[PDB]
Amino acid sequence: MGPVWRKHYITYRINNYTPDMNREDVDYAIRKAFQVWSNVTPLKFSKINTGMADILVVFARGAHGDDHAFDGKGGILAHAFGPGSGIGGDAHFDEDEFWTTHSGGTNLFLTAVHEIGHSLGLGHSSDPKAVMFPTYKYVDINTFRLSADDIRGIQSLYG
Ligand SMILES: NC(=O)[C@H](CCC(=O)O)NC(=O)[C@H](CCC(=O)O)NC(=O)CCc1cc(-c2ccc(-c3cccc(Cl)c3)cc2)no1
Ligand SMILES: [Ca+2]
Ligand SMILES: [Ca+2]
Ligand SMILES: [Ca+2]
Ligand SMILES: [Zn+2]
Ligand SMILES: [Zn+2]
Repeated sequence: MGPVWRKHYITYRINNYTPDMNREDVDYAIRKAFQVWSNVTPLKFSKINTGMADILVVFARGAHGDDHAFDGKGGILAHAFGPGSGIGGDAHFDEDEFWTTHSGGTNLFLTAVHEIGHSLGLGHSSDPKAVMFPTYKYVDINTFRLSADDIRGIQSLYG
């Protein structure tokens, strides 16, 4: 078992907003992505605008201040740090992607589900059905379900 948050109340903050989407659509996608994980664990997530936010959500491009530089449009879509203080837990999204509420460009919701999985301590899954599989693929939000493997993984960390 890798690092996990040692509390069940976890805050997040949206540092900045991609211009690709309306602001309310970014809020909604991120909120719904957290809800995917709280639906199957004892964890609760609250959005705050300053202060001690555990998970900082950031949109940035190329070299952006950590050791995980982005690569322009395509390739790496986002990355996130596992539980820990400071940069720990933070989720970074490559602004060179075109973020969407839908199937065009890169769907922010699904990518956020994957990245939050990392922010909570999950590694990649070798199961192609799992949201933690390494490669992105689109599916409608209304049809999306965590896989049994994703649920096994997150419940092994938090119950
Ligand atoms: N196919 C690709 O490789 C794409 C885009 C290609 C491009 O335009 O160059 N890039 C990415 O995928 C990069 C790859 C980084 C690397 O090269 O290793 N991945 C990263 O950046 C990881 C981020 C990521 C992965 C996912 C994901 C979404 C849905 C499912 C899902 C599971 C089951 C059923 C269904 Cl329908 C969907 C699984 C994973 N969201 O954000
Ligand atoms: Ca943090
Ligand atoms: Ca990229
Ligand atoms: Ca963009
Ligand atoms: Zn980063
Ligand atoms: Zn990943």
